Amino acid sequence: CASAPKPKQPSDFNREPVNKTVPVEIQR
Amino acid sequence: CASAPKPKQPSDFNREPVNKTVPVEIQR
Amino acid sequence: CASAPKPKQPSDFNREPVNKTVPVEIQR
Amino acid sequence: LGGWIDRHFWERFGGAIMISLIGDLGDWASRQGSSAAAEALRNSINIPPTLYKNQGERVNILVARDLDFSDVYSLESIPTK
Amino acid sequence: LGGWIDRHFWERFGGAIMISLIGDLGDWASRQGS
Amino acid sequence: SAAAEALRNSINIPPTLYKNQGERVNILVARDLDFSDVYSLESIPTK
Amino acid sequence: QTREANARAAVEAAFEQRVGAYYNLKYMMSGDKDIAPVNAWDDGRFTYFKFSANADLPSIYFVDAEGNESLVPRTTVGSSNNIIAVHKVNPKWMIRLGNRALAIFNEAYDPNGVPNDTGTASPAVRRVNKGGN
Amino acid sequence: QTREANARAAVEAAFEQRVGAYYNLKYMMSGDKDIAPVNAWDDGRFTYFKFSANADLPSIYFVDAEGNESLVPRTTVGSSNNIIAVHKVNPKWMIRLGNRALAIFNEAYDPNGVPNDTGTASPAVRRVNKGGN
Amino acid sequence: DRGSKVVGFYQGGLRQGQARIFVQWSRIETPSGVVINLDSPGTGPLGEAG
Repeated sequence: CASAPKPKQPSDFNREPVNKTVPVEIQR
Repeated sequence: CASAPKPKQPSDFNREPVNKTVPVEIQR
Repeated sequence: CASAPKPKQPSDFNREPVNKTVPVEIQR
Repeated sequence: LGGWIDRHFWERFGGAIMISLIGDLGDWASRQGSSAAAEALRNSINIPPTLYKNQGERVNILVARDLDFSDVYSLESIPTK
Repeated sequence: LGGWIDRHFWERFGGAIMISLIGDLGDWASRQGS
Repeated sequence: SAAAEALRNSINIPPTLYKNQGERVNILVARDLDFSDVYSLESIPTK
Repeated sequence: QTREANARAAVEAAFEQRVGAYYNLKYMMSGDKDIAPVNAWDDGRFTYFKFSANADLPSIYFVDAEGNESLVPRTTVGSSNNIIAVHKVNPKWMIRLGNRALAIFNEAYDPNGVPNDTGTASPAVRRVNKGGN
Repeated sequence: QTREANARAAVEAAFEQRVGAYYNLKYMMSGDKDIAPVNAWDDGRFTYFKFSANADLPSIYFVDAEGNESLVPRTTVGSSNNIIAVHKVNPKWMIRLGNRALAIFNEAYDPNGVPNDTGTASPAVRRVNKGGN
Repeated sequence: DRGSKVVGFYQGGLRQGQARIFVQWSRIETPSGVVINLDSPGTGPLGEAG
């Protein structure tokens, strides 16, 4: 009748790139 | 039917700066 | 009454060749 | 650590509930011609709960002793400029 | 040190209350055959 | 009571767990595993 | 033995130096004003709350996006132990003492921060691995 | 002992040189942007998530085609310990911290990848069998 | 390496109210011959014990 809840599932609406700038570890 | 109470939540109305004067540890 | 569920059976619809290109382990 | 507790209500009380209900239905059917429940409960009643804590939960460790890092680190000044 | 005390009333008396209520409900329904 | 006699005998039957094949699992290493005696590294010469 | 003593002398000097730091003083507060600090600021790594001499030192907590509170380690600094330096920079904090609660808001929160490339609280002292092994 | 010292020196030189690496930056995210990394990329073998200085390092999980999560091994790299390097290249990732979740999407997933003929993380360092037996 | 064969074992069965068995993984054998005795607990896909 009751089951263990799942964790929060992220909303799939505000999809944007992670990388605004190229990392320095790429040496760029 | 009963749950452990929460601590007092501060009222969010009297919002004012902490720093009336610059601290002396800033050397000012 | 209740029996142990079988594992998922693959659908027999999208039957396509495995080998798109000849392996290099056949030395070709 | 704490999370969602499963108390196993049905696994503890369903044997007794179903035994009592079937006994009452049988009595009603026999009368309409015109203890097992306690023993099931005695056996199914002591089932400890189960805790479920999800992944990514934030927790703490409250250090119970003094931790000593003298042998693995040392401090050297970085020269100016 | 003292604070708020949870006494677990339901975990202590819900088995008894549910069992008694279901027993009496079944008895009532069985008597309702007539 | 015959019903209670049958129940008293056959009520404690432990469950059985059916885990299919191909399921993914983990192994959470409980001790330090040391591979010093069986591997060694060497730089691959350039070009 | 000469190198170790000179090294720790230089380390102590470099710690007490504290040169080239940026201080953020944009802090607001709302709640039970009687447990309030007289000053709050941060240097990009720690957050400091200065309390007056006659005020009890309250307990300071870390508030995340959902409003939950969690413990944060603190060290008590200052000449008269009047400053509590928490080891984190955060947008919102909660101060509690008894049944009174005060909320502190960081109104110039810098998500990026400054990296800890050295391993110490100072950019002029390095933590080097001694144990080797 | 002399051969071993030269071998170790060449091994470290080859690990650090890191030449002939192709980097993928086609990563999107959607979810709780407060635990978002400032950068994410992969080199063909590992995936790196760089976090800012003030951000708590979250927990990162592996999401398969049915949507189920599983643990993936990670190593924390970078000068200031700001990068999490997970040992797999996958199309979708889940990042969790407390009760906030952020999903990372690899928009240029290469199923083929590059094979590991050497047994190390580098194409210029071999892993050879010492134990004989 | 990948494809290393791990071998474990379980025993003792389940009790009432339990839905997970404890599995101990005992040894792993790399495709190249290496053999190491890891006596580690076997967990689910997300580390849940058993």
